[PDB]
Amino acid sequence: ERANLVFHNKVIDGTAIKRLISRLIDHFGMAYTSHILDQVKTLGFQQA
Amino acid sequence: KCIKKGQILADGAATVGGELALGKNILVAYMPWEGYNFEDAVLISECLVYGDIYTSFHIRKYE
Amino acid sequence: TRTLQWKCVESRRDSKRLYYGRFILSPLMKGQADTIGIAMRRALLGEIEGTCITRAKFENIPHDYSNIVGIQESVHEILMNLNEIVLKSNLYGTRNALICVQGPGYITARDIILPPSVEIVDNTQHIATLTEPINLCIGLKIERNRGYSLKMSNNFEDRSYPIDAVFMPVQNANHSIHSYGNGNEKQEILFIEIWTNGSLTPKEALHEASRNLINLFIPFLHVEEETFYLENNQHQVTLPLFPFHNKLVNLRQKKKELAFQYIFIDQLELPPRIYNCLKKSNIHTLLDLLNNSQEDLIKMEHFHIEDVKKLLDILEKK
Amino acid sequence: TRTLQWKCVESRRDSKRLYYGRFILSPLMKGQADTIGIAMRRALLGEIEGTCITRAKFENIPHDYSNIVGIQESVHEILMNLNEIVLKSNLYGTRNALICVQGPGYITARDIILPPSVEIVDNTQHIATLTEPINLCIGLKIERNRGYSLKMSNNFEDRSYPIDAVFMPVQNANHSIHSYGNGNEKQEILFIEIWTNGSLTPKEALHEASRNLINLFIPFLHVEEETFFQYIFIDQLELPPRIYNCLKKSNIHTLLDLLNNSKLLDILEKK
Amino acid sequence: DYLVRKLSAQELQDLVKGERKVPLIVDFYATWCGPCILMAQELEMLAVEYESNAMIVKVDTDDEYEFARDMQVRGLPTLFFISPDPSKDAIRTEGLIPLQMMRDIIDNDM
Repeated sequence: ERANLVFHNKVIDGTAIKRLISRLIDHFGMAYTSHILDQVKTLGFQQA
Repeated sequence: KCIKKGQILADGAATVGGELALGKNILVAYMPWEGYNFEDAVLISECLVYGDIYTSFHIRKYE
Repeated sequence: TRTLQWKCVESRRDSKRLYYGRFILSPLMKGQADTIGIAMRRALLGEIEGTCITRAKFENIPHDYSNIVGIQESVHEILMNLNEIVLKSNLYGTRNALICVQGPGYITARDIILPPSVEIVDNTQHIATLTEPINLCIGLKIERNRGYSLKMSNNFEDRSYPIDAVFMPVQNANHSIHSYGNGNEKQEILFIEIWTNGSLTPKEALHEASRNLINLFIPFLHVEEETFYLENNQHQVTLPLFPFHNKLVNLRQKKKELAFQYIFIDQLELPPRIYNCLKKSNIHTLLDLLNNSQEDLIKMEHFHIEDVKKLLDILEKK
Repeated sequence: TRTLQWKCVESRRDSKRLYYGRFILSPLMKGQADTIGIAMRRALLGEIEGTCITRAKFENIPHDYSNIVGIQESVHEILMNLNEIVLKSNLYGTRNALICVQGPGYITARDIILPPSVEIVDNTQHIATLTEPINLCIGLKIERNRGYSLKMSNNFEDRSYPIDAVFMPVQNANHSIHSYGNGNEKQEILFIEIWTNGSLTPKEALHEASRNLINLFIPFLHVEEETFFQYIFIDQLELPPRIYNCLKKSNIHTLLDLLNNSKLLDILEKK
Repeated sequence: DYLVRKLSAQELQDLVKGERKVPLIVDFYATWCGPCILMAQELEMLAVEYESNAMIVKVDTDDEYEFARDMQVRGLPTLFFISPDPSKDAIRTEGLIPLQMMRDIIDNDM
């Protein structure tokens, strides 16, 4: 099932990512966001 | 060799040629590497290990 | 004559234990130089075996940190000197060597009694200095291996003080990729420069890395594991046909008949259209054919309802 | 105790254009698994030959507009649909494919007239939708190149619309390393994970990547047939002022600078 | 002791023209042939297994090329099984045959 996210196109920063985590928790729950954080952590570390 | 009074004869530990030598000179890059240097973490190569670059002797006295 | 050529554009012998060689490989289609460059980079740095002293055995010293009368160097100085010498050998295994000499004088690498397998590279390397006529005999162990010796305690033997050997013979390697400027297929020029400790010339290291790389990707071209039959004990049969033959003779003696997993649809006298469709569906064995269902066969492209009927009676006769 | 053997542990086909395969290689000595995984990933992504449509000629259509009558899809969208066609082939060079069709109906990949050596992986792929009873002939250009290769020639400009086709038959590849210790027996296990678009099975891509890698390092084993005094300066040696100024103008201060560039020699050779 | 003994063509004629009490096994081998070296190892232990109950003889086809052609040796490795009784026919096996088949060829069927 396709997830109805929002295609962030401009930029993400400390405040932008913090809002996204807040919205992901309030929509998918902490179990989903805990996995999303790990994928985000790997993506951020890899591209850095 | 002729020696003047006050000149150096032998140098002890952490001293090379009459100068304080507490470390080593090594190639270093300032880049993030997959999080293994996150914050104050340091990523080193095996060259520092098998090369005995940072090998130190420690003597413990049991009395 | 070859369209893709390689050559040693520069070879240098800076010292007895520092050989430099630069090699060119041109012309390479775009993306090949990047693939070759990194694989050669990793193979040269960590996939080439070298041989060096692993442990030394003295006789009359209590420990590797004492002082020997008549020697200007401490025992720990001797071990570092031994750890620095360079040896060449194409054979594996642990081999013995001897430095049984007497002074006074300079003990160099030329004074080591080596087995025929190994050869000394730089005979002028200093080992020890003898100031008075003492008799010094040191037992050596020579081993060829990868990477570097484990820096952990292994001195449970007869006072053979271990030596932290570094087996890697390639001091450094580098590669550069330059555009050929062909403008028709984006060809590229690859340069490879290799630094070796003299145990093998850079040209030899270039070949050894290529051969070692091939031995790393050649297993994928072997047959897949558990393809041929085996007694599930040897796991390495020179002739893959024989272990299955040993099954048939035992099977014939016991008269138990071959299993369905070893009967292929080729032996079943199927119509050519039926055979081709089953092969297209990756159905090769009779057992695999039986595990399917009639509906699972109708869904195949060139398979009809009438065919599953004639297929069954062929199996019924068998 | 064991020998270096490989095996396919997972194999899924949950599409006609999406194949999955996981492969294990073991036992491997320390550091080898990373080298094999890195090189194999590079070979899989770009070194494997892929076949896809590169150019599309709209025969008998002089409209040259973004849309044509009888076809719902725009010309640009038709090219986009063509770019998604998955092909498998063994062709050498370039071939021509033709799509001449009837009036109303759906143009699919099954309707492509193919050169002898090429095949359609999924004939259900949609090309265009036909509404009005008008015939449509499309001149395709089938080519087989590697992923990493680049091509510059684009048939100049003869009403043939180029298709920016990506030549990857392996959609994705990844490798993982599992290390097992037995006190002192450090063996490594390499996992290769291959996704293909159906043009070749992941097992086949594993072999082609291995063969392409070997063909790269074969040339290094090729052999060819056989046929049968900075501390001395120009000031010290007595030189004519005319020659001295000329050398000094060219930054020839020592004798080494003189021999590196090529009755001057007669007077010099004696000293 | 007992092993595979190197014999030439004239060393094989009187063997087959004369008396044969135990079955005679002729190994047509060549030093350059890879499988023939494998074929030897099977014959090394086949001779041990059958000891004096059978005889193993190797013939080099590089030297006895004219003799191998007369024997119609179409390739290597080739084994000739000679019955001790001249009445029965011989058996020619081509290819790296397994050890088990050589057992039944010499104990029975010959």
